[PDB]
Amino acid sequence: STGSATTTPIDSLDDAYITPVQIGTPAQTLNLDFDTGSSDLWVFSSETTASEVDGQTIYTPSKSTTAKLLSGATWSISYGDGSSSSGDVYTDTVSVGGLTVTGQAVESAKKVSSSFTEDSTIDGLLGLAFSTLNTVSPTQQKTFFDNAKASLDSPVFTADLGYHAPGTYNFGFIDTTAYTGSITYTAVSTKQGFWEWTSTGYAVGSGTFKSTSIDGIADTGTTLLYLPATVVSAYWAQVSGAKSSSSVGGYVFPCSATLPSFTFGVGSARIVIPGDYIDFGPISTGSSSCFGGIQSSAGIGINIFGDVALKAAFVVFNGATTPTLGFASK
Ligand SMILES: O=C(CCC1CCCC1)N1CCNCC1
Ligand SMILES: O=C(CCC1CCCC1)N1CCNCC1
Repeated sequence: STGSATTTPIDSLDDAYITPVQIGTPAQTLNLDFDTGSSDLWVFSSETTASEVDGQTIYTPSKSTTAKLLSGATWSISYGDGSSSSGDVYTDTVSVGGLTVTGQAVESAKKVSSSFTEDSTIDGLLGLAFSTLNTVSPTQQKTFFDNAKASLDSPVFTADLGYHAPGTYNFGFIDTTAYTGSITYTAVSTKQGFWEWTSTGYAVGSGTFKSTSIDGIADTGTTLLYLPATVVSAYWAQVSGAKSSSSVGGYVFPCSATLPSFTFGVGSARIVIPGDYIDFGPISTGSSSCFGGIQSSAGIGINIFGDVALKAAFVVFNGATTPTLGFASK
């Protein structure tokens, strides 16, 4: 089997992307944030505290003839931006882009933190990291990809995110028309539960490539690119007036600037992030100070190849017995 679904940015600056997911019988379609950096499929629901729902579409398990309460199971997840969500668990039929999994754990939120209530366009998350990170207790549950894997034509999914435009998540096949050149594959460590890999270095604009190992995660659920402070300083030094602001929590730059590109290495291959992908717009409405898309990871503990980086590539998440990642230009 295979599946293919379009993923759409929530706003004009790609602050997050959403993909329609069918849950239950008859289907209830929710728009979920596909997150290769976590491993829970959780949704706003009829069980979510009413004051914490503000425009999201909810899953109502009582209206699904295939829903079954997973007795005694609870979940709780805290994310690195200070947000959180928790609740109970159903199993139900879940389909993405024509690919169907029966008995998928659907984690129904009883509580969500403000950043989730405030994101009216995101009805939940669909985790695509390794199932060892799934938070369901006392019986850990498998991700949608883990459940689908054996049925897929090939045990892979691909992320093809667009810059200020829709893109595609495919399951079970590699669309050879969706990229240019060749896909370069690189080793993955699953030891921390992530699609963790080591970039071979970077370049700023037309500058020379610096060969240096940068360990980080491929995280569709992260919007920006988080790299070591040395690398980030070298990038922003090429933008007149750019500075790290203590009030903003990171690098800002004059909105009048033209940003240089940023290149990262995948083995001997190179992925070029155009400068415009690094512009996240005014810090507040009407400001001439703009949010940078490359930020320091120093306070995170790991580097994060988020959407800023991934949207410059066609990315293969190869879930074979020994997982690997593939990157191609497009
Ligand atoms: O990219 C982030 C926060 C990333 C943080 C960096 C380190 C910890 C997490 N998003 C996506 C958009 N919704 C809010 C959360
Ligand atoms: O903060 C995290 C980790 C989430 C934890 C790991 C699994 C359980 C919770 N991020 C940033 C946002 N994208 C996903 C990765």
